[PDB]
Amino acid sequence: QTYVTSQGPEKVTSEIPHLEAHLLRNLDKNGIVRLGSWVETGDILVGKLTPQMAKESSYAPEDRLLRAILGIQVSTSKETCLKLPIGGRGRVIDVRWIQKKGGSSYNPETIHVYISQKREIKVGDK
Amino acid sequence: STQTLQWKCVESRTDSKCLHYGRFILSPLMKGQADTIGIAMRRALLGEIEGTCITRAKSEKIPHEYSTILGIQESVHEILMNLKEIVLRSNLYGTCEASICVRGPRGVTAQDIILPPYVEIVDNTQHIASLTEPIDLCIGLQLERNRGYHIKAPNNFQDGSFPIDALFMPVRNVNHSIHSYGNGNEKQEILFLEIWTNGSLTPKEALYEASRNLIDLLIPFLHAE
Repeated sequence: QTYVTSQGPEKVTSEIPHLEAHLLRNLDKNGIVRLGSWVETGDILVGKLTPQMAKESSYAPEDRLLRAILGIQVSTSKETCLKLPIGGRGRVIDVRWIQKKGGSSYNPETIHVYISQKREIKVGDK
Repeated sequence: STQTLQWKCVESRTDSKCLHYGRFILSPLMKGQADTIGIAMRRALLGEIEGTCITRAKSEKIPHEYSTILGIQESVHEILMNLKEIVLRSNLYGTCEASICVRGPRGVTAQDIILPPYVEIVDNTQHIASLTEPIDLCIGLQLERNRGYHIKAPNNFQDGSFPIDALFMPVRNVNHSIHSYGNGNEKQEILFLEIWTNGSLTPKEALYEASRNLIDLLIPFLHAE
């Protein structure tokens, strides 16, 4: 799901700063992986650029050293995405994207991803 | 001095196009030979002969395996499952390509496949697809000749290239028996063999290939070192 923080309502995007492009190979232009992708473990399903504070003061000195010595840019967006956990591999069979409609003017969008998996019978099954 | 080793085929029925049966007999085998021959031949027939089959199927305008197509009663996964049972023949090591491009309300069988020059189908009525409405259906396939059961990765996506873990089993079943000959003082025995194949090969050919693969395997020892 998405939330409406102080800075912004966790904008959805198809690109994330300083994220490996290989981890976004299956990400569609809208920001949600499309059907048929053989998503593996650790691959991003839905990635929303949650607006992080411009908190250079709160950043750890190690992070500042890494960003200054190696030239890594300083961004104000938290790394927020639906990374696939250990296991749970498979082929995306269905994607759903909905929002809210009520008294509130803001519409937090919820995304459902259905990952199927054809599991055989192996050592350890019952 | 007494008799000479003879072997012959005593029965051969063609139950169906893709199912053949054959029983064989051997003659005056002395002790111990029959058991060795029977067990070695059974193991070789069950796990040494190689048979070609379809390994990868590529379809046009299909999102994933568990998807439906308008005008087709069979789901895509059902089509893969039905396609794994097609039986083929070849004798050359290496992968080849094939295609099937058929029109609409026809009813698609195994005779609608397009094959390389050195590959032929054995049955020609195996159901592979059923069509109801006019839609142009085009599917590409890959054929391979390996030994035993092999499992492949889902790599090489393209639009969709579903890999079927084809089983390379040309011999359906094997049985044997070791009887007694009653040759007075000398103990002889009669050996019967029994082979069921799936039509990719035939008995007296699966036996030939199975003997030759074994005599392959036993060979390094003859050379010195």
